[PDB]
Amino acid sequence: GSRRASVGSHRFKVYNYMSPTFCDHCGSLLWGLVKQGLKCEDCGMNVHHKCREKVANLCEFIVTD
Amino acid sequence: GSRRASVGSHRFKVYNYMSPTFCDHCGSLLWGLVKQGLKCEDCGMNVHHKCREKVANLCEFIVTD
Ligand SMILES: [Zn+2]
Ligand SMILES: [Zn+2]
Ligand SMILES: [Zn+2]
Ligand SMILES: [Zn+2]
Repeated sequence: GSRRASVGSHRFKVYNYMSPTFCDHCGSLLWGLVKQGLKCEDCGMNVHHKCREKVANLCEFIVTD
Repeated sequence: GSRRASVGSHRFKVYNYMSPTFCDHCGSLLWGLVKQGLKCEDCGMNVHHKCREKVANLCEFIVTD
């Protein structure tokens, strides 16, 4: 037996955060009131623009739907 | 880059084939006119009852939605 997972590479898009949000890579605040970072459209990971190139491309999540 | 795949184990359910259909494992006809075998609800693999025991559990398909 195994979980069903969606497995691919991240699909980051510039995101406008409405609440103070931290970088899931480095832990620092996503500064600004708009376009503060990128959110993966698939798994929800949030990263600074500068951290996009520091994260592994692997993007997985468990599918419950 | 990479494709995105849905990955898990097969989820077979007895299926009523409306046209002559073959076992995706062994190649022999799924005999009869109803409940001839099982179809994986995730990837569509068709198997005889007896072949359910023989196939690898791995179930993957490319997501195009
Ligand atoms: Zn992702
Ligand atoms: Zn960061
Ligand atoms: Zn399957
Ligand atoms: Zn068979």
